[PDB]
Formats: sequence, structure tokens, C-alpha cells
Amino acid sequence: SSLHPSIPCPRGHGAQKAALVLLSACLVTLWGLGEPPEHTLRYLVLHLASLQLGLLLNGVCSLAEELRHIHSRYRGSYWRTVRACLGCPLRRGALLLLSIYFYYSLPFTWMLALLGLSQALNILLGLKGLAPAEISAVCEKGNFNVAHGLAWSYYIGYLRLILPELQARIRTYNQHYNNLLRGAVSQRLYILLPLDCGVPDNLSMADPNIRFLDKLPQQTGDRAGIKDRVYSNSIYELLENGQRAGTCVLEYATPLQTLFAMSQYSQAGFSREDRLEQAKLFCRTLEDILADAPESQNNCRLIAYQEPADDSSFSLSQEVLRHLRQ
Amino acid sequence: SSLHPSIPCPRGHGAQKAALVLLSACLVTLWGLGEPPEHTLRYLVLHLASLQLGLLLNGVCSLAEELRHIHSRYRGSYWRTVRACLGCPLRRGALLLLSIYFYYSPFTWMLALLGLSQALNILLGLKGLAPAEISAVCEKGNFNVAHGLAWSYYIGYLRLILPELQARIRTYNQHYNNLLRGAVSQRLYILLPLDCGVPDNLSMADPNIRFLDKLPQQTGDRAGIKDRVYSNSIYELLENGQRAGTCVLEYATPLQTLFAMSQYSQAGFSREDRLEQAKLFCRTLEDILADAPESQNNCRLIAYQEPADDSSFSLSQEVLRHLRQE
Amino acid sequence: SSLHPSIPCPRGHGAQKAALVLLSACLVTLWGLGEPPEHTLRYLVLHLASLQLGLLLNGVCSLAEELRHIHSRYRGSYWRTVRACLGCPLRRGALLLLSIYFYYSLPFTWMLALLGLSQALNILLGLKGLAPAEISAVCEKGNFNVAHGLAWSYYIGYLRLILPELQARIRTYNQHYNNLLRGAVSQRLYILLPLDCGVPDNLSMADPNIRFLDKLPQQTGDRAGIKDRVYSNSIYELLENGQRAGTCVLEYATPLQTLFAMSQYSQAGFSREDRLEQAKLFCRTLEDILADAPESQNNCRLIAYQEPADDSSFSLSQEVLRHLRQ
Amino acid sequence: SSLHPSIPCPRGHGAQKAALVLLSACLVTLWGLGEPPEHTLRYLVLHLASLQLGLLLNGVCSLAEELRHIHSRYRGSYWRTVRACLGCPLRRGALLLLSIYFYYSPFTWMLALLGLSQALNILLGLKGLAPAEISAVCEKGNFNVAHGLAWSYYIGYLRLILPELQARIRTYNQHYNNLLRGAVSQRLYILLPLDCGVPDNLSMADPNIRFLDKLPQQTGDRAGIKDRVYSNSIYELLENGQRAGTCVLEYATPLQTLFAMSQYSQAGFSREDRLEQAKLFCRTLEDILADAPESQNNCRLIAYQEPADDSSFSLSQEVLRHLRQE
Amino acid sequence: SSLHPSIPCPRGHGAQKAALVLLSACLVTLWGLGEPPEHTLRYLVLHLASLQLGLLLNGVCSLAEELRHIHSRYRGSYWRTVRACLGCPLRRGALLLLSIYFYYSLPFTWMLALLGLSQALNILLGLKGLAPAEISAVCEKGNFNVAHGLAWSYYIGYLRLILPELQARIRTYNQHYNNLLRGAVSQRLYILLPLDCGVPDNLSMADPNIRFLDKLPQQTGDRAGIKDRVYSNSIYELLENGQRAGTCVLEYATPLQTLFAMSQYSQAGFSREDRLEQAKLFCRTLEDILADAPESQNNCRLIAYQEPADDSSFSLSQEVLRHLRQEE
Ligand SMILES: Nc1nc(=O)c2ncn([C@@H]3O[C@@H]4COP(=O)(O)O[C@H]5[C@@H](O)[C@H](n6cnc7c(N)ncnc76)O[C@@H]5COP(=O)(O)O[C@@H]3[C@@H]4O)c2[nH]1
Ligand SMILES: Nc1nc(=O)c2ncn([C@@H]3O[C@@H]4COP(=O)(O)O[C@H]5[C@@H](O)[C@H](n6cnc7c(N)ncnc76)O[C@@H]5COP(=O)(O)O[C@@H]3[C@@H]4O)c2[nH]1
Repeated sequence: SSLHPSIPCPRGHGAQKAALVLLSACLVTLWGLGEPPEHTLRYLVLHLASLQLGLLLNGVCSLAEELRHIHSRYRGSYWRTVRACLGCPLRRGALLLLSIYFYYSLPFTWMLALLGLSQALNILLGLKGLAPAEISAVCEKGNFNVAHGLAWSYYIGYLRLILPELQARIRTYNQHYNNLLRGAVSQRLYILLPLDCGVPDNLSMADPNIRFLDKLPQQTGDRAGIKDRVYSNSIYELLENGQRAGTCVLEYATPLQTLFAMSQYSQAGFSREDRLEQAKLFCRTLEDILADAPESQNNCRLIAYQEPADDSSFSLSQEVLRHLRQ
Repeated sequence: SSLHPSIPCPRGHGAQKAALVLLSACLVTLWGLGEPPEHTLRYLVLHLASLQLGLLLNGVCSLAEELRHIHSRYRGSYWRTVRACLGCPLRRGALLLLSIYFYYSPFTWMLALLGLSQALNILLGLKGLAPAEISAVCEKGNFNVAHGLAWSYYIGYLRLILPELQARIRTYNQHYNNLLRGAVSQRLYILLPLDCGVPDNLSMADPNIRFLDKLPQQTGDRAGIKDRVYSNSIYELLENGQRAGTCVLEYATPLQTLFAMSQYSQAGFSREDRLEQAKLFCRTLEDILADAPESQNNCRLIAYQEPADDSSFSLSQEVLRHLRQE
Repeated sequence: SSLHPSIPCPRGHGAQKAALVLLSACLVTLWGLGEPPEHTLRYLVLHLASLQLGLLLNGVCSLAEELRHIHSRYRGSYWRTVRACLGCPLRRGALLLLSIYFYYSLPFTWMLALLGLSQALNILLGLKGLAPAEISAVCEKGNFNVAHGLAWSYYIGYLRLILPELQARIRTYNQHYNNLLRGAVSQRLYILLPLDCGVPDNLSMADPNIRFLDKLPQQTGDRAGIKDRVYSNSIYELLENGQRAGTCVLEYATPLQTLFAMSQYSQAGFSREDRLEQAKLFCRTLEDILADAPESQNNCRLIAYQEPADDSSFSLSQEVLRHLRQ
Repeated sequence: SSLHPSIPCPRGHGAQKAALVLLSACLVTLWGLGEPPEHTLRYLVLHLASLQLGLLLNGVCSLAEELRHIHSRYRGSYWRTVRACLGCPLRRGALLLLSIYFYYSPFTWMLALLGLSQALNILLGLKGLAPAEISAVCEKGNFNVAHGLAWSYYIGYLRLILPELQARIRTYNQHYNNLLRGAVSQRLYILLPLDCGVPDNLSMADPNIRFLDKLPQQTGDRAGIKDRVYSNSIYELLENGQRAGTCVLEYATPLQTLFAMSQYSQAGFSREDRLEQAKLFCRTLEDILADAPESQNNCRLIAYQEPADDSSFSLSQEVLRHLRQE
Repeated sequence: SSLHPSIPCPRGHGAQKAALVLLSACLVTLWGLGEPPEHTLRYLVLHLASLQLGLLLNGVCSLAEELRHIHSRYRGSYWRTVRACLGCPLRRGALLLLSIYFYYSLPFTWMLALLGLSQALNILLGLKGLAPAEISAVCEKGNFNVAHGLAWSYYIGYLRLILPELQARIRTYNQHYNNLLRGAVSQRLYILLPLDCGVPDNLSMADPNIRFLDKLPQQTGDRAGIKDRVYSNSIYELLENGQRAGTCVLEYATPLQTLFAMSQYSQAGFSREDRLEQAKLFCRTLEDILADAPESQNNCRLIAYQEPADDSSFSLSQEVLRHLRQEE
């Protein structure tokens, strides 16, 4: 939200207000007409009970398929494999008893046969699907994305490991290896987030002004059974109108390159328009992660930019220098 | 279906078979009863029309939410919003027209009742999804963290280190490794525990694993980072105090990420989800490496489960077993 | 209440005055309408009696579960099991007998079945819960917080042990070890309570002026099976506009660090919006405890501060000096 | 569940089973009696609506108290106060609007009676909670003293000293310990008396306990204090006057805090609450240490209950047993 | 309770069971006669309302006096006086407001005048008093006894100060001045609790077989502005049929001497039956206090004895001797 305006805000409570308005409208419409109050209640109760009897058939149909993986997903317990499909077997049983009592006392098997036939037609023809705007809410409320996992892996593997040790290297470099004639490299490690999934291997391209300057001292650790895992960084110069203007550290994000490469392979099943919404979500998730980390923005900065379609004299140098202003 | 018996198989079509059995039973029961089919046809058409109108009302209520995110999610276009909320404007309109044309088969009273019921369902949250259906749609649409983690792993590590492993092994064996020392074999062995407990070093939890020597590095450039390094390790296997063989051992860092996500509260990632994604990650790697150009001829996958009773389980014996049939 | 304006005051009697106003209004309304005064009394009695016959059903439903932990919670007493669920078994028995007499003489079996259905549906569907502002009163009236235990632990373990002997160390240091060139360290050990639970390890950070000077002679004791438990403190200087202003003894409060760290683990079940309410309650409990302690405020000072979000030129040195003025 | 049989198990689902049995009996009784179901539906709906109106009136009465803490507890917002007192404004509004519409199934007279009865309940204190319901809500929501104490213990002591215990023990054995003296085993032993009577030194309560020597210290910086120190001890176990072995012993200090909280009158802490919290603290530590990375492989828990008849209970045997099956 | 059979046990719930039996009998009797339940309920309501209106008049009469000590007992607040006299002003106000409505709709000023006369006659004549068996109940419930204060004073002033150091004092006396030729002084200080409050000054009297041998090393402390307060004890020996049987550390209980001496002065207002009532409650409270103290029963416990009415050759030497036997 605060990085770039095109980042969507989290979904809120907007359907509920529309539901309230619709409820009030239908209630006043019922009041304006002539019909007994008891008949409306009875019909509403029957409709509600039918909508609940229409889910047990779907649950049994789903169980008829889920029972084949009892030894692979539900250990060996029938209680778990029935709880995974038919909600909770305690509320559901009472609801079933009440529904059958209200449906049997108020041609009885005819309705059962018709409900079964309708449910079978719905499940076979596939009429009961999910809208694209509802999947995007169910898979975002429950964290069912790829960007969430990528952001958490990035944080855990890189930021939780180099950020505390960042100052101890730059401070030593600025005195031992950096000449007093050259300006000292700035703090606040900078990460660039191109909202296009285009991550060049080298930073020299796409901007003829930034040039590779020097190295940084490396650090060593033990991870996942492999020792001497070396982390190294680099420093780039900023040439403004042909003359040096400042120095900093520029970083891309490898997960963006991974998202870009996913859209090309056929086995991935990743569409071209998915790697854009995931790219948008990744930045928000990473910013949220960094907001409350103990190693806060005191050592890092984020830069998000969208490449103009008309090439309105856009240059990375202007953005990075404007960031270096703060 | 070969790495471990506990890995589940993809879902089949048992739901369709259960649906067909239910449809046959309903048709037989209706045939047994005495009634003309015209009434059944009329009632089925009315039920389908009611379901269509309910879906339309639900979509209309949902439309009130995404209209505030139009400038960021769906762009300034007013058509993509309705296309996402509904799915197909033309088909939806045709279906609505067909459904409302059969009103001749107190007319607004039914519409008011349907609206009232739909608003109640929206407000009270009675239209939730069982976990067995959420998992099904997520697996169908590739909405798992494990899928993204596996693809990132394959693109970033295996696709870069697999081709050069043979050359590195041969050069190490010729230049440094002696004839007295057992020659390091090919087919890099990857350890994939289905518990996500990844120790920092292999020396612990197995006294018979000892570090032997390192291996030459490799240099590359990625995401603007100059001179990215990669490293490996060589470990020796001891059998009753005597050496039995030598190979190259590795864990899976994404398993470490999956384990670490479950402890933080901001990740919102549970404990059983850890096991389920752990089991799915190995399946995804097997599927990806099944037809990868750098196929299984260059690396082997080992999946093991720690026994609950701790019946003297040794990883050295496990890896030696796969070493025998190398 | 006197530390910071943000600290809440104890809950009082406002619900009682609102209840009195509602009682008067409803009494006047009843007087203004036309109905026999006997009917009002009879209906009020019947309502009050049904609300008491509807509590034994809940009590028995609870006692169906409380009898499984008899040997582990209630020794072996059937009398003490029914005393934890059903209040007191004498007043309750008399109330039951009177309720039956009143409800039986004023289709009697019909009402019992309806009460049973209503109570069972309340228990199953969960319609009878607690608002967040009634739990917050019932668990604060009876001292059911985390901050209560943490504050009493802090007192008992630290301040009941070091405060009385704080004079005999400062006095010895000031004259044997403190040079006459340096100003004497002031009395009244100062405690900082950040209402953010963000507790840095070293005091040099977060304010570039306070700098570590030296230590104090330590004291020892034997506690809980460990002998020679060591307590030590430290002395900090306050540099004003480049020059020294005074000296004091500075401490954070470690239970705040515990409250912060609890909110990041997943098994804690302790939210990010809770460790601010508890942080504001811990300070109140400490102030109340130290108000009446014999080792009173003549030896310690409390400083509560909330970090501005806009960075309104806040410096801890200014607040510490302001309190040192007195 | 293994530490001692007296430790309770977490609450299950007996209330729901009893509720189902009660609902089934009520439904069967209603079927046995002769009456149309429409009356049952009407009366059930009316009862539920009256309950909802009563809850709303109670919420409005409670709102008269939380509006004088707006600038301290709920921030400058008027919506959080209502959300806390009521719970869900949109759902509450829908439920109220649907509830009052069913009055058509002297109308202000019933509202006056409901208000009068609710005011009587508030004033006279007739809606209190039995202790076995307060206990249930507290244990569900983690509103215990022992929860905070156990998490404080784990974060402040064990998570800091457990990794280095092996190194300290090994250095003590190599540098100082002789071969003639028995080797001190691993696995720091923690005694958890479920009586909160913690003696100052173990030389009392068992003549067979003799202090042998100390262990090398540990040093760190925490909360602005320079060089906090940690220390442990080594004890010798005598069998019939002869040495049998050695171990590293400790009590649990939070038990001492729990005991000392119950003597003061300001704490408001009873003498049965002490035993309940003491038996809950052990359960919480066992849960925490079950899945920690520094698991039970470095420490052991010993819970013992002092016999009432004093049947010659010797703590040395209790320690020696676990030493045997180490 | 377990100290002597004569010590009473705290009151429980017998009035409540009698109340349930009475309630059930009254309910059955009402069911056994012909009368509409409407009358049976409205008469009960009127009875309760009249009782509440009477309580308020009594409270106002009391407030007319309690408002005079306003600057001495209730600081300066007109509201704490009302809180002390008339219970709680909100519940009481609600009960008033509800009581009027039922008693005004169900000759209305006449009944108010009759209630006023009845309440004034009760206050003046004194018909409403308290039986001596419920004053005792409320005093014992709220801890309004002389013996409560005396027992807590005894504990806090003496035992909490000397019990921990008794072991060191005994040990030093044993290795320094005590010879192994004689019996070593046993541990576990013994306290005698005569339930007659007759405490003689010197233990040599009232039993010729108790003779005083030696003192004990002193203990010194500072208390309440007095420098160097000192404590000392004495050691006694028990002679069996002319032969020494053992050695103990004997003591009476001084608060018993205070309870006895308080009953001779006429200004104290302390009777001779009250002395016996309090002497059996001081022991109960002291044992309850010593049961849950860290300086527990391992350092000392009590010995209660009642002098026989017939004087059947009592010998407290036998009692202390048998306690010595049961110690081992
Ligand atoms: N700028 C930069 N410098 C680094 O050294 C570095 N190392 C990792 N990263 C990125 O942070 C995250 C950490 O990945 P993780 O360890 O969880 O899984 C890693 C790991 O399983 C494997 N892998 C990558 N590099 C190595 C390596 N040297 N050794 C072993 N495994 C490796 O491939 C996965 C993804 O790596 P990248 O897809 O290139 O980007 C990573 C990743 O997004 C780095 N980014
Ligand atoms: N600044 C500072 N210096 C101290 O010496 C100190 N000692 C205690 N405290 C804090 O006061 C309270 C009393 O500690 P307690 O013994 O009751 O529980 C302690 C105790 O059970 C255990 N523990 C801590 N330090 C030791 C220690 N050296 N040895 C044994 N156990 C220890 O871990 C619990 C929590 O310790 P902290 O969470 O770091 O904060 C403590 C605590 O809140 C201190 N605070």
C-alpha cells in the first residue's frame, strides 16, 4: 500500500453491508405484501432444512473417494476421515435429527428422490463451481499462495542471517579498505523489487550509469549439513550526468526470477497473469514480515517500481538517488 | 509411490462413481413409485432455476467488495470485475433468462424468500467449505506452498549443480583422491525426512557419519550478485568401526523452512500442515525430476520416517542399503 | 494511574447505575399501561422460575464431563464434584423445590421438552458465549491474568531481596571506590518500563548518550537448592549536550522481555494486541505492590514511557534527567 | 500423563454427548405426546428471540461502563468500544432485525417485562458463573498464572543454559574431576514437588543428600545489566551410607513464588488455587519441552507427591530410580 | 479437635438442613389444603415487602446517631456513613423502588403508620435482641475474639522469633556444658496449655517431681525502639519414683495468665464462663497456626490437659512422660 499505489489493500467487510441492505429490502418487501407471518416462517424453515439435507449426499460422495487414502492421509482412524469431510460429527448429527423431524412431520420419499437426483446432476455436470473472485479470497484468507512461502523462505534463509551482521562488515570496510578520497558507502541496504519479474543477471544492463565498484567481506556458516556456506555482497556506483554522485548496495530478489521462470515451463501450470498478482502479493507479505521483525528497517530499504509502457524517460538512477536522499 | 508407502496417491474419480450409483438408486426408487414424470420434470426445472437465481444473488452481493480495488486488482476496466465475480456474463445472462422464463410452471414472494435465505447464509456463514474440498481444489489448481518451494529448489540448486557434478567428482578423484581412499561415487544422495527436523550437521544423531573433506567450489552470477559460490561436502560411512563406503550427502533446506514457519505466529502455518506439505514436497520433486533433462541418473532421493517407538533406527544402514543397489 | 495517562483505571459501578435507570423506566412504562398488577407479578415469577429450571440442565450437561477427572481433581468426592458444577447443593435444592411448586400449579410436560430442546441447542450451536468485555472483567476481578503472576514473581524474586541492602553497597562504593573528581551516584535505583515490550539487550543503543561506566559490589545468597546466586547491577552516565549531567542506576524490567517473546511463539496462543494490555496492567500492579511495601518508594523510581510514532524528538535522557531533578 | 497420575488431562467433549442424549430424549418425548409441530416451531422461535433481546439489553447496560475508559483502553475510537461490548455489529443487527419481526407470531408489555427481569438479574447478581465454567473458559483462553510462569521459566532459564550444559560438564570432567570420583551424568534433573514447599537447601529433607562441589559459571548480557551470571551444583547420592552415584539437582523456583503468593493477603490467592496451579505448571512444562529443539535429551522432570501418612518416603530412592532407567 | 476431646469443632451446616426440612414440610402442608396459589404467592410477596420497609426504618434510626461521628470514623464523607448504615445504596434503592410498586397496587398510609409504631416499639422496648448462640456464631465467623488476637500476638512475638534458633542453642549447650553422663536434653520444645488459666509462677510447685537444673544460652534482638531485647529459657528434669526419667524444656503459655487475670478486674467486663470459653479457643487457633507454618510441628507441639474435678491423683509428669514415649 505504501510502497506503490498499485499494491491492493487487504480485502475487508464489504459483502456483509450488501447482505444487510438486501436483508432489509427483502424484509420490507415481505412486510409490504399480504401473507401470513407463520407461512413465511414455515417455508423459510423448510428451505433451510432442504439446503442442509442437500449437503449430506455430497459429503457421502466425497467420503466414497476419500476412503481410499485412509492409510496415507488419516493414519488408520475412521473418526478422522469422517471428520475431514462431514464437518464436526456432533453439530451435524443434531442438525440432521432436527431437520428430518421438521421435514417428516410438516409424498415424503418423493422429495428425497428428487433431492438425490438434483444433487447427482449437480455433481456430475459440474454446475457447482467457484468464481475466480471467491477462490482468490479463500486462498488468501488461509495462506494458500506461492508468494507467501517464497517470502518466508527468503526471510528465514537470508534476512534473519545477514542483517544483524551487516554493520560489522561495512564499518570495517569503510576504514580498512575504503580510501578517504572515495565517499563512504551508505548504510540502509537496498533491495529492488521490479514488478515485472524481469531480473537481469547483471546490473550493468538497463542502466549505463551504474557500474560495478568492488566487493565486500564474506561470512561463513553451517546450514542443512553443508558447511562453509559463503554469503557475499557487492557495491555499485551511481553516475549522475557523467560524474559520481553516491555509493550504495543494490539487490534484486531471486524469488521474482523464480516466478518468471515458472510461467515458461508447461509442467508448472503457471499462467502469465498469475506471476503478476503473485509478484504484487510478495512485496506486501515481505513488508509485513519486516515491519515487526527485531531486525527492522534499521538495516534495509525496499524499492518497488513498475516499468512504464511508453518509456517516459524512466531510469533506475533517479529512483535510487531519490531514495538515497532520505 | 516408491519413496515411501506413506506418500498419498492423487485423487481418482470415486466421487463420479458414487454419484452414478446414487443416480441409479434414485431412478429405480422413482420408477417403483407411481407418479407421472411431468411433475418430476417441472420440479427439477424449478429447482435448477432456484439454484441459478441463488448463485446470481450471491455474485451480486460479492460484487460490492472488489469494486473498491478496481484500480489495483482488475485495472480501470469495468468488465474484468464482473467477469471475475460472475465468470461468464453471456452464459450467465442466457441461463438467467432461461430460468426466469419458466415462472409460469404470489410470484415475488418466492423471490423475497430466496433473497432472505441468501442473506442469512452470507451473514451467518453457513456456506463454508469442508477441509477435504479445500484440499481438493488447492491440489487441482496448484495452490500449495510446497509446489512453489519445490519449483524454486529445482530451478535454483539442482538445475545449476547437477550437470557439473560429474566433472567435479572426476577432477577431485584424479587430482587429490588417492587409490587407498575409497573413490566417491556419483548419483548425489538427497535426504528427505518426513518430519522437517533438519539438524545443522550430520555428525549428530548418527555416530557413524564422519566428515572427510570438502569439494571444489563453483562460481556464478545471479540476480545482480557477483561471484555466487556453491560448495559441497564428503562424508564417510563406518560399519562396525570399519569404513564401508563414501558418498555425498545433503538435506533439503525447504524442509528447514517448512519447519521454521510452524513456530512463528505471523506465518499462520499449523503443525499438521507441516506434515502434509512435507509429504507433498517429495512427490512434487519426483514428478519434476521424472522427465527433467538432468534426470535421476545424476542424483538419488531418500525418504525416511523416524519410528515412533525408536526401534533402533540407523540412517547409516538406510543409506548403505541404497548404496548396495547403486 | 499516576505513571502515565495511558494506564487504565480499575473498573467501577456503571452497569449498576444503568440498570437502575432501566429499572425505573420500565417500572414507569408498566405503570402507564393498563393491565392488572397481579398478571405482571405472575408472569415475572414464571419467567424467573424458567430461568432457574434452565440452569440445572446445563449443570448436568457439565457434570457429565466433570466426572471423568474425579481421581485427578476432586480426590474421590462425589460431593465435591457436584459442588464445583451446581453451585451449592442446599440453596440450589430449595430453589428447585420452590420453582417446581410454582411452575406446576400456576400441558406441563410440554414446557419441559421445549426447555430441553432450547438448552441443548444453546449448548451445541454455541449461541451462549461471552463478550470480550465480560471475560476481561471476570478474569480481572478474580486475578486470572499473566501480568499478575509476572509482577508478583518480580517482586518476590528481586525487589524483596535487593532493595533493603541497596544502601550498604552505594555507600561503600561512593567512598572507597568512587573518586572525588566524579559526582556521587544518586540514590533511588531507577526502573524503565517501556509500554512497547521492546527491550534491547544493551543500553548504549536507542540513545547515543547514555554510556556504561562501571559496576557495583555484588551480593550472594542460596535459593531453591542452588547456592551462591549472584546479583549485580551497573551505573550509567548521562551526557547533556556533549557534557556530563549526572549518574544513576538504570534497569529495564525483564518480565516485559518475556511478554514480548511470548507473542512470537505459536504454542503460546498470545496475540500481539494482548501484550500491550498486559504491559499496561503489569505497571499498575507493580505500583500498587510497591505502594504499601515496607521497602517503599524511598529506594526505587518508576518511569513509564510510550515511544512516539512520529519521532517527536524523544530522547530517554530528557525523561531520566527530568525525574532526577526531584 | 506420565509424570504422575494426579496430573489432570485436558477437557474433552462430554458436554456435547450429553446434549445430544438430552435432545434425543426431548424429541422422543415430544413425538410421544400429541400436538402439531407448528406450535413447537412457533414457541422455539419466540424463546430464541427473547434470549437475543435479553443479550442486547445486557450489552447496552455494560456499555455505560466502558465509555469512560475510551481514551485509555479502546483508543480514541467509538467503534472498538461497541465491538468489544456487543461482539459483532453487523451480525447483531441482522439478528435483532430478524428477531423483532417475529412478534406477529399488548406487545410493549413483554418488552417491559424483559427489561425489568434483566435489570433484576444485573442488580441482584443472579447470572454468576460456577467455578467449573470459569475454569473451562480460563483453560481454553490461556488466562492462568501458571501459563505465564512456565513460559517465563522456559524463555529465561532453560532456553539459555540447556545448550552449554554438555560443554560445561565435559570441561569439568576433563580439567578437575578424577577417575576415582564417579562421573557426573548428563540430563539436569529438575524436581517438581506438587506441594510448593521448596526447602532452601537439599541438605534438609533427606540426610542422604550431600553437597559435593560447584560447576563452571556462564555469563551474558540481558536487559541493560552487564554480565549476568548463571551457576549450578553437583550432589552425591548415598546408598546405605555408601556412594551410589552423582547428578545435577535443582528445584523449580516458580513453585516457590506460587507458595509465597498464597501467604500474603494482597495477592488474593487461595490455598486450593496453589495446588491447582502447581499441578498445571508441570503439565505446561512437559508440553513445552516435548517439542523444543533442546528436548528432554538434556533434562528430566521428577514430580513427587508427599504421602499424607508419612510412610517412610525417601527422596533419594526417587532420584535413584530415574538414575537407574536413565 | 485432636488435641483434647473437650475442644469444640467449628460450626458447619445444620441450620440449613433444618431449614430444608421445614421448607418441605410447609410446602407439603400448603399442598394439602385448598387455596389458590395466587393468594399463596401474593401474601408471601407482601410479607417480604413489609420486612424490607421495616429494615429501612431501622437503618434510618441508626443513621440518625451514626451521623454524629462523621469527622472521626468516616473521614468527612456523607456517603461512607450511608454505606455503613444502609448496606449498599444501589441494591437497597432498587429493592425500595420495587417494594413500593407491589405494596401500593396489590388504607395505604395506615399500614405505613402501623409499621412505624411497630418498629419504634421494637427499638425502644428492646424486643429485637440477639441470642447468645448467634452472637457467638457471628463473632467466630468474623474473627472478633480476644483469643484470636492473643494467639496471633503470641505467635508473631515469640515463636516466629525463637523457633529457628532453638536447634543451635540446644546443640551448643550440648557440646559445651552438657555431659554425656546425664541424659541429653531432648529436642522439640514442650508447651503446656492448662485449660483452667491457673498458671503458677514456678514449676516446682503443683508437682514435687519437677526440679530446675540449668539455664540456656541467651538470644538478643532489637524490637520497636528497645535496644537489646533478650530471650531466655530453662531446662527441667522429670523424676520417676525417685529416679530421673528424662529431660525436657518446659513452658507455660503466658496469654493464659493474662486471660485469668483479666477476669478479676471489674473494669474488664470479663466473666468466669467467658474465660473457659476462650481458653479452649486459644488452643485451637494456635494449633491451626502452627500446622501451616514453615517452622512446623517438627520443632514443638502442644500439651493440653484439664484438671480432674474429683482430683483422681493427676500427675502431669505422667502426661509429659507419655508424650516423650510417643515422640520416639
Ligand atoms: N543475494 C543472495 N545471496 C545468497 O547467498 C543467497 N542464498 C540464498 N538466497 C535466497 O534466499 C532464499 C534462501 O533459499 P533457501 O536456503 O531457503 O533454499 C535454497 C536452497 O535450497 C538452494 N540453494 C541455493 N543456494 C544454495 C547453496 N549455496 N548451497 C546449498 N543450497 C543452495 O536453492 C534454494 C533457493 O535459493 P535461491 O533461489 O537462489 O534464492 C535464495 C532463497 O530465495 C540468497 N540471496
Ligand atoms: N535484571 C535482573 N537481574 C537478576 O539478577 C534477576 N533475578 C531475577 N530477575 C527477575 O525477577 C524475577 C525472579 O526470577 P525467579 O527466581 O523468581 O524466576 C526465574 C528463575 O526461575 C529462573 N532463573 C533466572 N535466573 C536464574 C538463575 N541464575 N539461576 C537459576 N534460575 C534462574 O528464570 C526465572 C525467570 O527469570 P527472568 O525472566 O530473567 O526475570 C526474573 C524474574 O522475573 C532478575 N532481573
